[PDB]
Amino acid sequence: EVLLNGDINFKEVRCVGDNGEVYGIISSKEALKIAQNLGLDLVLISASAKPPVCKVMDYNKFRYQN
Repeated sequence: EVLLNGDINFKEVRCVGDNGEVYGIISSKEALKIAQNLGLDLVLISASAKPPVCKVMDYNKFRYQN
């Protein structure tokens, strides 16, 4: 239901961490590189938002929040 990791393809995303960390507006490729280097997932929160909002977080935690 939720797009993750390599399935998130946008030229620009607003990338936020799980405790208020600001990464700014970066490519989905850059956001994925940050998530991978931090041992985390990239989770698409909103594609409707412009630019789309992604979080760098543990997907297992996202899944259980919902």
